Amino acid sequence: MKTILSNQTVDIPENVDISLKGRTVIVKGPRGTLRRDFNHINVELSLLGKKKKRLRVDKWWGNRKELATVRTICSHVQNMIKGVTLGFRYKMRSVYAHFPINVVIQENGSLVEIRNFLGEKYIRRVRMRPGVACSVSQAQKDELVLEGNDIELVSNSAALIQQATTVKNKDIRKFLDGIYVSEKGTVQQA
Amino acid sequence: IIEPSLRQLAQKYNCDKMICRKCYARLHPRAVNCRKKKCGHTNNLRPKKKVK
Amino acid sequence: EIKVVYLRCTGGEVGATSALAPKIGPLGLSPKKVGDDIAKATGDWKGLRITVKLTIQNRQAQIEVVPSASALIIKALKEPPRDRKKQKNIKHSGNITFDEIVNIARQMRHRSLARELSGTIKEILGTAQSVGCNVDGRHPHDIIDDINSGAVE
Amino acid sequence: DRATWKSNYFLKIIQLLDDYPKCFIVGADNVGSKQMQQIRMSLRGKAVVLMGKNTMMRKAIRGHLENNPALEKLLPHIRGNVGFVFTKEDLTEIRDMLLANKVPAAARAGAIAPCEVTVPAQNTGLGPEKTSFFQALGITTKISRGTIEILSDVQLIKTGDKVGASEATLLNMLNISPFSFGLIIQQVFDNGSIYN
Amino acid sequence: YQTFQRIVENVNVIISTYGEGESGPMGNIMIDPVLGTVGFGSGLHGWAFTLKQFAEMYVAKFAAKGEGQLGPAERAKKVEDMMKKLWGDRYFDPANGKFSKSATSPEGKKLPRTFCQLILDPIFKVFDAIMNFKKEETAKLIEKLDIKLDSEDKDKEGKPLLKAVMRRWLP
RNA sequence: AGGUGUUGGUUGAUAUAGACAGCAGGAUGGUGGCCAUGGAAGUCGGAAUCCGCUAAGGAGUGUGUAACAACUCACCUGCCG
Repeated sequence: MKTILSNQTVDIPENVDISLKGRTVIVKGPRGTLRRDFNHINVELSLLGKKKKRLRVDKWWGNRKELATVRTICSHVQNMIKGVTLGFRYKMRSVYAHFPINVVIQENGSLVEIRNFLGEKYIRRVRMRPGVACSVSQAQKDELVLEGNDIELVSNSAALIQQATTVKNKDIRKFLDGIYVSEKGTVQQA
Repeated sequence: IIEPSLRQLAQKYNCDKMICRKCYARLHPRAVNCRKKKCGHTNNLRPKKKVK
Repeated sequence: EIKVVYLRCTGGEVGATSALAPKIGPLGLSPKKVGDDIAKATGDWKGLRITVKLTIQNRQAQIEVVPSASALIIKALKEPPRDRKKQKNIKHSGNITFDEIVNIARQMRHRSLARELSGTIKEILGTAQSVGCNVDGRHPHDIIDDINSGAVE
Repeated sequence: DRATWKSNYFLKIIQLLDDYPKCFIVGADNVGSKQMQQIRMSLRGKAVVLMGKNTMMRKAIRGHLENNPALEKLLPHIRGNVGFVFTKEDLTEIRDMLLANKVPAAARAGAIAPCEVTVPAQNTGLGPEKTSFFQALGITTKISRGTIEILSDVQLIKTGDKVGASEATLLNMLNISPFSFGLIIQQVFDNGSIYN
Repeated sequence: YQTFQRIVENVNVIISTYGEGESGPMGNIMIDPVLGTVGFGSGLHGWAFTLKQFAEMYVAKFAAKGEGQLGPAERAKKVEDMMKKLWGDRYFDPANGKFSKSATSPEGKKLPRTFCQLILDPIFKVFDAIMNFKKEETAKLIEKLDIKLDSEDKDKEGKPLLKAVMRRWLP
């Protein structure tokens, strides 16, 4: 049946200041600004209390299928707040069997010249997402640090260079090659 | 010729997946049913034959 | 150099179904002589496979009779020497002598890995029902007979 | 079943608390069943070690508050892994014997190590194995006359360092048990008086 | 270096396994890179070498001497000491100047291996310079290494030039 | 044939003496219980399926070994409820 009320309060800190207008909020803090629209889910927001200490969300008279979509938006908001305050640092390494994968960055952290992928003369130019700053760091064999604000953009920039290495219609059990994500965390320590 | 930890990391994403019987869909190995309409959510699964 | 190894020999009949080659191979002494010495030292067992310990010295190994659970029970249930072809259902059943039970439990107390004679008698009679027998009754009767009526030393 | 066993545990705790008004509180961390049996080989009958659910301990102490008021401060001392040791022999000897009878064993790959892993300068005493498991971790191994000897005593796992899976195989190959796992005493209860 | 050390160790395991003559019936039949048994080279271009040529070469540059070529003497003992110190964990760094037994630096820094720095590092530099075609590097490189070129190989560059330089440098 | 698609009944219990999650620790000695088998210990077969010992460890759930070795689980403990 239609459950009348299922609230979920969010205890935002003082450094994260928001100001809602309908279903569009703005998030500021130490670094990075992120905006996202919330017109599609059609819920009610309530920013209560003096000096804006906590947020409240409502979903009036929704069934079992519609109440399941309420908790995940809170997780997306918490991931956005974590990306504004701390950030997202994705570290990942390269795996090769015989032919090494020549990885170098071009156009100030927005293009990767992938060369010599398992003896193939074809090259790839996987462009990064806008906002994500790739950096090939030192003291390792292959180490590409990805840094940015939004979790969707950073994970998409990770997924493009992760699944760019595809072997077309061969034995993936024997051919074990590809660049994959190993480490995930934040930019600054909490 | 290859690092064993990075080899198992490559096994985690690609190879270690359950395979459906009817439609042979690639599924995560913590599933009870399939995720395809073409099979009809077949509960019967099989582990992928690993390399020896 | 002291090495301890187990040999599960048949003892009584000629056991061809065995694989004891890598044990005393690179040492130099023949394993057939060791198996014949174990089969001679058994003598009255004649039916069972016993993991006999070998205290291997510098010259030759020594013979130590290992008290097993089921093997001493089927030894107490005495039998004539049977055929070499080894027909199935060789497990015997009858009346085990309580003095023989005490004589086995004294060797178990010399082994010393249980309660003061009570856990030893109970762990012998627990294997006795797994083999299949009765000492004037089965193991639920033996638990009653051990409490306040058995010769607890 | 379990419903009779839960009620029998109340009879066990009331019998032990009526028999022995003196106890030791211990904590068992990562101990094996064979290690606990080797502890009971010494402390078989004179020291009874009892364990159970902490809420059932709390209900048992709330029940014993009506009978004996001397069992008062046992409620805030139940923290973490609490185990009772019922004995009426001595207070100063058993606290040394529990430190003495710790059983040595190897460390598991995944848990933290309490002590430092040290490899003494001694040959393996076997055939020549590979050096990929030893030289990759940091210990330099010079090969001289078949058996591989260790020259530099390089400590791999420190106090609090995470034990890896590749470095756990070399300890099993060398058959070295430097650690000493066992229970740690936390509180001492001596006739209505908790000392530490 | 560790890969070829594991290869030499596997060959030594094979010798110790199937050795019917163990240390005196046959002799010291174990493979040793110090004596000059392990041969490094590639016959596709033509260059191949042992340790004895570099043990003879580097003692003239650092630091003494010519001079008394005959005979089985201090010069040969210095060449044998050089080929002994090239193999093994004997680190070297030009900021220290002299030799060092410890793996760590006295100042608290990393010490490179001498088999890396003296041998494989200029080989990597000459392969890098020839494959990247840098004339300002290779002119002073030929002037340093004394490469005798008196033909059209000055104009001919690339893989035949690399093959000619390697065959002239290490027969 | 069905489908953790969704809406509704019945039975069976665990439960503030703290069940369901979720994260860790052992997962024992007699014993390698016996017959047979080239090996049966837990891993080709057939009957037993019990004790000392607890809080608990199955004559051992599964992966893997020629038999072992290695790893994992039910039953049992520490944290939250």
